[PDB]
Amino acid sequence: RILDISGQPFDFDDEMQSRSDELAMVMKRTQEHPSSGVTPNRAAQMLRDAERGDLTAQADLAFDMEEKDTHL
Amino acid sequence: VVAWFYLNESQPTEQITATYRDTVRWLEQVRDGKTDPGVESRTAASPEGEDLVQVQSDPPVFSRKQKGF
Repeated sequence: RILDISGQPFDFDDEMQSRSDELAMVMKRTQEHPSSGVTPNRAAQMLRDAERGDLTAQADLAFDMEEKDTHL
Repeated sequence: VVAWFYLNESQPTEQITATYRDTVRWLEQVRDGKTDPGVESRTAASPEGEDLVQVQSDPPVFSRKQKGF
């Protein structure tokens, strides 16, 4: 068994975690664009949700900002 | 009223002439849009009419309904 950096032994698997058949469904995603009609309340709600561990709407919003804004 | 005034052309009385004048004044007021002709009593329905006010312009790009930017 391969020893982890923390010192806890484990088993090494060469196959990716995303290659599992059950995980294949969640791999395909539709990239929504929440930057259409932005509202300060909407942005605040997205940030609040990302604080608790959502991390999805914030990621899509950041992707939209990095392409819509030329200076950024 | 106006037909009766038309018939009494040989000699019109004061009241007939006054009623005809009031009727034509009401008709001019209706034409100018200062008063509504009304609707039939059997059911609420006003006569159809053409568009008194009409404006024309090209399609409004960059409007707030775009929501694409």
